[PDB]
Amino acid sequence: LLATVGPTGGVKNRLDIVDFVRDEKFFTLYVRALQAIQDKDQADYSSFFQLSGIHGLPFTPWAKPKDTPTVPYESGYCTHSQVLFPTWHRVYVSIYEQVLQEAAKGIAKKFTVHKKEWAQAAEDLRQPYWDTGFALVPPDEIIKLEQVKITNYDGTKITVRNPILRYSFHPIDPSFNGYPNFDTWRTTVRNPDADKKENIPALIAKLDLEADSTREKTYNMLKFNANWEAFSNHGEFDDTHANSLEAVHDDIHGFVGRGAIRGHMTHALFAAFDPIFWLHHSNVDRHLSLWQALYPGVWVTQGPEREGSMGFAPGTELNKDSALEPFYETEDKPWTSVPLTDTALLNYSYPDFDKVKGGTPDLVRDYINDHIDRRYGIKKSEGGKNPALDLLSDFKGVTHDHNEDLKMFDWTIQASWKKFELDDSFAIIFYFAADGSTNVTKENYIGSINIFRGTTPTNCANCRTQDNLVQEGFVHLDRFIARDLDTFDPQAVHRYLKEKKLSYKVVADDHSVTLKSLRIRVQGRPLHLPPGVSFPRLDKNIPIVNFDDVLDLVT
Ligand SMILES: [Cu+2]
Ligand SMILES: [Cu+2]
Repeated sequence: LLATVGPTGGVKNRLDIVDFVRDEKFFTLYVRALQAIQDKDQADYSSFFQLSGIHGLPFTPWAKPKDTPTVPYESGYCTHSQVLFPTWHRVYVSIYEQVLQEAAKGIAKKFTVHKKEWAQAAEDLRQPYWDTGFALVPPDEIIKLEQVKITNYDGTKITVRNPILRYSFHPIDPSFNGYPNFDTWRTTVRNPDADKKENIPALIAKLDLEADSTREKTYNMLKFNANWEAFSNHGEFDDTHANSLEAVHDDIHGFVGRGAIRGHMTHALFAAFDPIFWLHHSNVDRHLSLWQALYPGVWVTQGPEREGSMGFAPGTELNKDSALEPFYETEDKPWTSVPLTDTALLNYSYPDFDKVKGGTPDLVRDYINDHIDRRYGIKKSEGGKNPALDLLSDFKGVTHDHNEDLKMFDWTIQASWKKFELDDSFAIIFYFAADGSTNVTKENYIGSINIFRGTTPTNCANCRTQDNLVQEGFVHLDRFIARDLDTFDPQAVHRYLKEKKLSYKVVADDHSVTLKSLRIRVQGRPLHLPPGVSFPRLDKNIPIVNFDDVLDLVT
């Protein structure tokens, strides 16, 4: 078979998509290589179709031996809602990067002028990442431009079709026969309408709307998850107060995929065929690495298989020694989650660690902590115009030193529900209803919880580990309180949320849908900052406050 060894060459960085498109050589090589692996036949193991067929459809083994190897559970190889999510989606990007750099290495020999620079550029070609937490609105070259300007083989700037917008099937795999819409669709569709038409213009607007919420979710996900169960999966874990890596991962899949109807990107069986997928999960891997800098010594714990993949049947106990199928290091040994702590083993890194390249684990944590405080944190007011926002900035951002200890309430919208109740991907919208419920207002929009579903299991060999998984999500309210109120007291924020008529709506496709396992509430956690620390701690004096009568359902 094909061993997942990663890209060749030295240890090179995965560049930001903002900077990757400005480098002519890297962008040209990326377009050429991507079109190269796209035009190959869908039966070849090194094609875009086979690599995308690992995350979902088809339900066939990838790179398997001629000799017999039965499949334990027929589903996609993707491992979602378990402890193996980040590591599996870590090596999964490495194989795609490996073959993509192989094709680009073949294309580099097809040039004529500067044959030494264009080949070395192919040796350093790493999959760029889309920093959704900072700039949710991406550049035009990856979602909006039908044609892109690159450099031809002779050295002239030419205009070619962009292979990043979409992917044409050739042909549509018969396994998609019984799946609606996906069988009739020629190419992948982002943000579809009721007439099966791709609506990219509305998608841009949406991202521009969800920029702030995505920023806060990314920040709190990176800084306030100290254990593996609270960081890697959907599962409702005790004493949680921030989104997990997988939830923030779901937000992008739901932004690009779910429009008036369900698209490719919002279905776990067809998500990998969208070329933007690899730009998202690259940044996800970056999020993992950043988290590794903040919490060293915290890695994969043991957990059960909740929904079931092709690697493990529902009920299998998974740990750091589990086999990350179908990714192998040698022809007789599959990858495990243990060696995946060092990205340098796979010949790639990220520019966030450029300033501390070769430092102690103590210093890397401080630099990355400060870097997250400045990149995704909350800035303070100009000239002290809003003191409440300065107090909010001390807890969720850059912390100015103080003589006395500071205290405030951290407010969040917690929502818990039982996945697999409905077999359609949906979303929960939160907004203020004081102005009116018939216009999408930039200021009166809180956030949303998107659901990234796909194939559901039904039963097993009358096993016993089969337990309903509970998925939870968070939406932050602190910045909206700092804009209006002058304090974070519960007695004031109750009147703030009741006067502004904080409401929510569970929507699937276009019409409204209802589920019975949902429980939404507002949580106020007393946070205090001693005069010598910048990291907030739970205030063990005043108890946690829960409001379950403020939210309103709208249909
Ligand atoms: Cu996935
Ligand atoms: Cu994904």
